[PDB]
Amino acid sequence: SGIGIGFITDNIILDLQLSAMEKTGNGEIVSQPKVVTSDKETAKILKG
Amino acid sequence: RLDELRRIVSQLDIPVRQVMIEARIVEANVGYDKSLGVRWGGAYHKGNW
Repeated sequence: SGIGIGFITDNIILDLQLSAMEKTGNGEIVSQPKVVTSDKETAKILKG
Repeated sequence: RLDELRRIVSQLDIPVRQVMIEARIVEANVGYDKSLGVRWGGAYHKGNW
């Protein structure tokens, strides 16, 4: 993701890195099955 | 009894009614997907995201 490097080598070797990651995810799932059934009777809808 | 049974016969010997049943399945799929990957890489001064 994100990195910042600062390095000295000649006088001293000092490597200083900052590594940062930010993740945002939004997921919406809307599923609607509609079934017409007779009164007092079982009915089913299946998808899969 | 013969005549009554004959009448019942007349009622029973009735053509069975056929019906044409048409059930149709409709499937619609609409998909829009966009992905953007933005990249900034330099190893010259070690700055790369």
